[PDB]
Amino acid sequence: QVQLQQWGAGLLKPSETLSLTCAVYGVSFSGYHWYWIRQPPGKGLEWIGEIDNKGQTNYNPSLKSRVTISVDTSKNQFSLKLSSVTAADTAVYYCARGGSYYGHPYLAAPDIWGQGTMVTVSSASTKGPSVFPLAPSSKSTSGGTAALGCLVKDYFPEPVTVSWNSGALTSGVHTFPAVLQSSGLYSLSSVVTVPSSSLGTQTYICNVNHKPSNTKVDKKVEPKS
Amino acid sequence: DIQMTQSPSSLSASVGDRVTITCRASQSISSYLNWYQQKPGKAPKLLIYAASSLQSGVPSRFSGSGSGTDFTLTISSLQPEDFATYYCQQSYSTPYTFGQGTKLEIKRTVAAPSVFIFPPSDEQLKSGTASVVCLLNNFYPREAKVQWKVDNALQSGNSQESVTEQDSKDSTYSLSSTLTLSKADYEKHKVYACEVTHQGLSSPVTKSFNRGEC
Amino acid sequence: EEGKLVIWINGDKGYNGLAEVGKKFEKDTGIKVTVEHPDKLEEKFPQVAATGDGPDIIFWAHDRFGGYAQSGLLAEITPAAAFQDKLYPFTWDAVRYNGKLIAYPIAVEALSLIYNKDLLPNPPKTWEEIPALDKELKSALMFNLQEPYFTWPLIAADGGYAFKYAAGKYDIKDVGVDNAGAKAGLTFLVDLIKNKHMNADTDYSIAEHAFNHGETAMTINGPWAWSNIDTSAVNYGVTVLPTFKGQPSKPFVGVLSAGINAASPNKELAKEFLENYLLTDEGLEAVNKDKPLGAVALKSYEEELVKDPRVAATMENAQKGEIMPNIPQMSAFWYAVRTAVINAASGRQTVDAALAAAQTNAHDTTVFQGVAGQSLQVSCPYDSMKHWGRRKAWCRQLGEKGPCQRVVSTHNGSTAITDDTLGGTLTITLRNLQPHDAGLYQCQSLHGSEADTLRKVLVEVLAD
Ligand SMILES: OC[C@H]1O[C@H](O[C@H]2[C@H](O)[C@@H](O)[C@H](O)O[C@@H]2CO)[C@H](O)[C@@H](O)[C@@H]1O
Repeated sequence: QVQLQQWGAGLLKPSETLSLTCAVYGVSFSGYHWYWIRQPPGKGLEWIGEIDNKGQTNYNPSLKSRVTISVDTSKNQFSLKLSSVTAADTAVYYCARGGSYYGHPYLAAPDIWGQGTMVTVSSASTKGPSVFPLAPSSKSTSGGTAALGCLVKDYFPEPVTVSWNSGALTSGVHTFPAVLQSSGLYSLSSVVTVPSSSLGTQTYICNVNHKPSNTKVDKKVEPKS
Repeated sequence: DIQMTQSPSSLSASVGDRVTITCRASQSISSYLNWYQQKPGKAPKLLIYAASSLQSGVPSRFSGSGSGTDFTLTISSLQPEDFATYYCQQSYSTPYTFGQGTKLEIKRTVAAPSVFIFPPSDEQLKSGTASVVCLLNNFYPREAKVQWKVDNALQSGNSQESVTEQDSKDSTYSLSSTLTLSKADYEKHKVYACEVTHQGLSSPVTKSFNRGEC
Repeated sequence: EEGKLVIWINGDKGYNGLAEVGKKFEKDTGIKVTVEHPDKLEEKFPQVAATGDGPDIIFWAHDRFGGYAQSGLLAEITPAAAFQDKLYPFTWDAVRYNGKLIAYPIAVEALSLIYNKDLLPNPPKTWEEIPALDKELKSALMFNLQEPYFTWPLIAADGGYAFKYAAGKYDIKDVGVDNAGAKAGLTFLVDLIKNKHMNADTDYSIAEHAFNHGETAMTINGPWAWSNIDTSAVNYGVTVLPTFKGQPSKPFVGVLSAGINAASPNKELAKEFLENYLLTDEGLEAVNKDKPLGAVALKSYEEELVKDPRVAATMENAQKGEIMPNIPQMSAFWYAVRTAVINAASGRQTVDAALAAAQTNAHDTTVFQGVAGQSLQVSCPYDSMKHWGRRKAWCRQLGEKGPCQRVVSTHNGSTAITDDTLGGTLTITLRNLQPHDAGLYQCQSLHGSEADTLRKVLVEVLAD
């Protein structure tokens, strides 16, 4: 009956200020704890700060010099501000409420969570991806099963939506997590395993979608020799 | 700030197994430790609060124990939906720090990887960059080593690896290793090889191709 | 720890001079005494006191000490009658709670109007000409708007009051935060911010940096701020607060007090420190040189400090205002007014809506904080005639607009209730208080199937 929805700037440059807002529906801020928690890619959860039922704010000492948490009761929204953002601040940021209603702070463990907002801080500009084929051949086919895929190179920012044959082929599909290159652009590969007897008779097309750039590329992957 | 240490870092077990995960605090937190379950891509879900009180709606097979410094989360009969990453949280300190987390996985028979290699495309070579891709498909356990050799020369620092999560159908992992070179550096060498070491392989399996060979 | 003294004092007060007193105390007895100044200690002290790792002596104004005494956190003092004559009886009355005499009075504090002779030659005698004075200076005035202690003298100038005091007894049922004078007083403060004469985000730290740098013409602060303004070399003056609607501003009078933790095993060492080392001209002159205390309670030293015009101007504002009550209900009163003033400064709510909520929250909502593991006794007074023949109940409100879950009802686990129908006092006994038991409970009177609220009670649980 109560849910939290988040919005805010998802793409920042170094030294800028992060501003995220989390809207609360169904209950006022009085009586509960309200948290901000972030999770860097592939890392654990990190507590950013909290506010008490009385409006008292407590911050993580490692972030106290750059964090400001405020609440706007008229819109029942509460926001998180990061002053000097750095590349180490790339993370998924969650707002969450403690579920005591004027209870003790020990039991105020975050029980209701927002969906979170991915925040990427980088000096790189938005760039559409290049899609290259990973062509199957007799040297990359073993027995009756052959493997082929699509390489999505030099794109920014995440995400990127990859499908095969407009979603008709789902069995044996593996889309790998994106890797951050030294240039600051992301890259990933999407591969699929198919019977070797279908090559040359069946068409295989990977459908790559990069929503931030509004770039869509359909790359047919066929054997080259 | 109180330091929280979880053990083990990753664990594999089958459905129905009895599983225990430990969380150790750097100092006494009395009995105010909380457990969370986080599936990939989802927000964390509170399971246990105050060390032993289960949140309403969580299955009764979850149970928590401990006090002071040492705490334990126990799943009496493991179920397919219970496999995720679990986090412990203390609520005694002013900052509420979390543990490193415990990845819970499904046990499976040892599966050797099928190794495939992909030369850079013709479209990329005219762009000035060369990307060689080595694919390790459907293997178990997760531990695997990929070594690149260009004209029998060991490559280092120019390769990037990305591993998928456990498959929901066959429980295997897949790994992608991408070697990145310039077109001029790619133009200087001839033999490109990918070496794979895995406990499912009796000996390291190497896949290679000669540049321009078809 | 046995054989050691830990003292907590406010970050705005002088702890360097108190540390010098600690060196004199350590030199004569060999006991190491450590003076600390944690932030938000008025809220942090009760959380850590009962545990054991708490301070032996706490310094804060006397309004907070009544909630401490009711919770059993402070020991009764027996200052030998000869020693009491060294301090003024007015200061002893401030630290008297149910006849306990819980704390030692140290100094009397009161807000004053501080103006810079560089920016203003003659300070305005009235509040109403500050907007015109700010236009000429464009600033005229900058002071803390985040704590209601600084903005209350304007609210109280036109007859506003916290709790009615009839024949030495405070009437907790007669609260005046929304009276005719408070609505006019708070509107003036909001109009100052709306007309860009003040900023809604101004705090204490901003005013100290602005006035000491000659950026604002006036500020509102206590005696403790004089030492930092003297260092800035700005020729500042200390005078009486301006009048509002022809009536003088009524600043709340604060008495710096020193309470002894009830769990500390160093009460005798603390009492020997407070009586023989803190309350002397030698000890206070060292503290006064660090940060000014104001009007000290010691008669011998007050006779010298009162000759200082800064202390005399503090007494002029103190005489125009009234002393703060030391009743436990004062803590809920300050937070309610604090929240109401902040909303009006930002414009999120009107003055009428802000003061209407503050009056309601301050009425019959005494905050109760009891030590975990012990019993907590709450007394809900009620009209025995209006609710005659009605059964009572004790329920927990689950939401701001949610239901009240009946824990127990009069004619349960670790909760017992008794009703004194003749005297109009409902008593609920909580045995072995534990965390999670905090949760804004309500005293109710049952008639038919409906229930009326007698007194909302906010329970808090100390760590113990
Ligand atoms: O603003 C509410 C508080 O007012 C007083 O606190 C004063 C105190 O008198 C003074 O010594 C200190 O330096 O400043 C604060 C105001 O910030 C009451 O004593 C407190 O109980 C109230 O919370």
